[PDB]
Amino acid sequence: TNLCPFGEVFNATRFASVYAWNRKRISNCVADYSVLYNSASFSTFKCYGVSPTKLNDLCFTNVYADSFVIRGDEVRQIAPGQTGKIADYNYKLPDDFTGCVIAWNSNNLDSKVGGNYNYLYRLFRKSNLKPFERDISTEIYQAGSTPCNGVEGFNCYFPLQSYGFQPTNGVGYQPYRVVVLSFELLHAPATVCGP
Amino acid sequence: DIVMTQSQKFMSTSVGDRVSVTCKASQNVGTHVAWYQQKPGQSPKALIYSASYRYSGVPDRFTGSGVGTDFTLTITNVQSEDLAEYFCQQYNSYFTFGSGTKLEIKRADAAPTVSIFPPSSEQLTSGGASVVCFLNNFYPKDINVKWKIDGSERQNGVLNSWTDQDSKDSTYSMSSTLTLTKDEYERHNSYTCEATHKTSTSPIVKSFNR
Amino acid sequence: EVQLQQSGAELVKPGASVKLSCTTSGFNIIDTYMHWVKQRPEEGLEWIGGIDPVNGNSEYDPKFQDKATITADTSSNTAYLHLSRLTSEDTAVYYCASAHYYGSSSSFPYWGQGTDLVTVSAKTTPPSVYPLAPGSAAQTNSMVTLGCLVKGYFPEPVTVTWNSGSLSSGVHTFPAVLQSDLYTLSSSVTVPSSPWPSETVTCNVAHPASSTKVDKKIVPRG
Ligand SMILES: *[C@@H]1O[C@H](CO)[C@@H](O)[C@H](O)[C@H]1NC(C)=O
Repeated sequence: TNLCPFGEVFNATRFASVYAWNRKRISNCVADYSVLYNSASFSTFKCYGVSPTKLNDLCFTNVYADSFVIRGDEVRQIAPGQTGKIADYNYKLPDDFTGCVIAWNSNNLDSKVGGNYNYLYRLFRKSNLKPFERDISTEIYQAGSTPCNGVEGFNCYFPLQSYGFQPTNGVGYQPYRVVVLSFELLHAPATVCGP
Repeated sequence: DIVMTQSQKFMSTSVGDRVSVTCKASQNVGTHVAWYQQKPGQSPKALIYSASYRYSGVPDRFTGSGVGTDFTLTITNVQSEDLAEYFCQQYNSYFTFGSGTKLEIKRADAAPTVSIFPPSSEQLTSGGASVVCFLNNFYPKDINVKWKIDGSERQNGVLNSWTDQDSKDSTYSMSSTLTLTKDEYERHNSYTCEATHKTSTSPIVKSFNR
Repeated sequence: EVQLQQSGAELVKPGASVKLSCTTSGFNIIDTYMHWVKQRPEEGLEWIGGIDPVNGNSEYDPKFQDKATITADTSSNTAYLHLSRLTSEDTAVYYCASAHYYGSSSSFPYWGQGTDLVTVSAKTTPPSVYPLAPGSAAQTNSMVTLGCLVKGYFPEPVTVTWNSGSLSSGVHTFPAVLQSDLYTLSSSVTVPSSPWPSETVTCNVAHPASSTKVDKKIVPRG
């Protein structure tokens, strides 16, 4: 019995900032999705193009698991066809997305009383991300007609900003860990199936 | 090893036309395929990821397609600056690259601009004398240069080098250098470079006297 | 603009070792993988290996594991490629490249400019740079063409720029030719006859394997 290593994804010690979202390739294993869907710890579990109760009856060539941290009010952006700073500049799903979006509140682990500022998001970008594009660039963003010469200043912004998570914040400003499972269905041999 | 095969070594097209570059994987690679552009002298530049996604900033006339073993990079409204070699890559199992497809642009004919240059005084003082002829911005690539010294043809000591197609006007350029010793250079007076190109029955002649 | 800046071309004796560097500007390497790729004219592009700068773990194509070592320094944002006991088969352009994703394999979105490694027992020879002045292509062209002859250097490459790159249009640098173990190339620049010799035109040559440079102003003859 070679189960898919979901634990390595969902219980990873550290989670990426959303701008630097991580992706794991899941192949050649048996996936018991029902353990995930039946887990109450998940505040969000939304599937697209498949039904979550029937996941254990389907086979895919590959599964991808993207993971990162965002704040509560932004979880709604992790869906096809959405707009906003996360959907436009940090993590973009395709319109034809087939998969599941899973999230849970991580205030107890990602907030700290002095405020935790290690988690970052991109606040400025010259164009919207293409689907599954990943931008890790740090160049000063030129908001006006004056070039920035790589220095921050008036209309010249560092493009990444910290969330600032402290446990006292409202739910919409608390940290959420997110895992997005992408189900690849090509017409090649399947390598990830349910039991 | 997964081998990526690009059967086309060269492809030709015109500005404004479209071309499709093919790549075949020896095993199924799904959509773990990328495409890269390499202009002469430069490093590869990324164009496509996941078989069919274009990076931000990449012109929309580049499109990737295919799944499994057969992949295509399509370039529409071809521009002179697209002159480059195009390489596929799979990253499903390790990382392997195709052998590259070089694009050639067809354009209208253009006569060369010819310039001849006597040896530098600095080179002469060191004992050598290279006379240089540039044949710049002509099309098509085929051209002949003939060196003459005091009216008679000279073949030994001549070395020639051609550019790749220019990325702005898609023309070719060529350099021809006649090297000889200082004394030999001082034994004759007339040095001439003559270029014959299909744009004119009469050769293009440029000359100087010491 | 994001740039992966590599160290200069190197001449290396057979059997010796060399270490190449790639410094990133515009992102932190700790957010991705850094890879090295080899290119030769006939054998094409070959992946050597790559590194995870977070944990230091590197992985290699088995053909390269005994002679390549990839390291990284996140504090200076630099990746390194160490090659040992070089042979003529190691003469090649080596590129650094970054990966798209972290956690799994992906394409390479950014590439350095490449570093030519030449393996030979010959010594370095810097070029002689000679100006090419008219030269009786006499006015009246609206345009005038000048050049620089970069003669007798080893190994490749040389870089040629004109007025420190400010004259990039109208420049043609021709491939080098090899004769009796030394390379020669030419570079041409075309400018309006109003600027020259009214304004100065200079070719800037660098020969990274000998750590030499030369500027040569093109002045009217006599
Ligand atoms: C995470 O760890 C807990 C034990 O602390 C375990 O019960 C749970 O199944 C793990 N999650 C996954 C997805 O395996």
